[PDB]
Amino acid sequence: RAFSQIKDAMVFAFNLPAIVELGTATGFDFELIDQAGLGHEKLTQARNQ
Amino acid sequence: AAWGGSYVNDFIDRGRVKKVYVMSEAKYRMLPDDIGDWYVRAADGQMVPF
Repeated sequence: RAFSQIKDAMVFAFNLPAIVELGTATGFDFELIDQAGLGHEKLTQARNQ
Repeated sequence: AAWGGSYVNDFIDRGRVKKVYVMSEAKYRMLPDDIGDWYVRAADGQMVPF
């Protein structure tokens, strides 16, 4: 609440889960994979797309 | 690097690192005779035949 409005750069404050490395229940980890001989530019375009 | 060839450097084709091989063209390294076709730049600046 402090570091959201009255700051210059993004500062989140959080608590670490007890099982320190698994899934945020409602939450996924998507991979957008470039397959053909493409360019990093085209991939980012796909990403924002 | 004439008759055998050589892996030299690595390049980036379409974003994938592949090898760089330099070797003689086919015709100048087939026949014992073609041995003659190859020279070495000596210490001085002269080419010396095989």
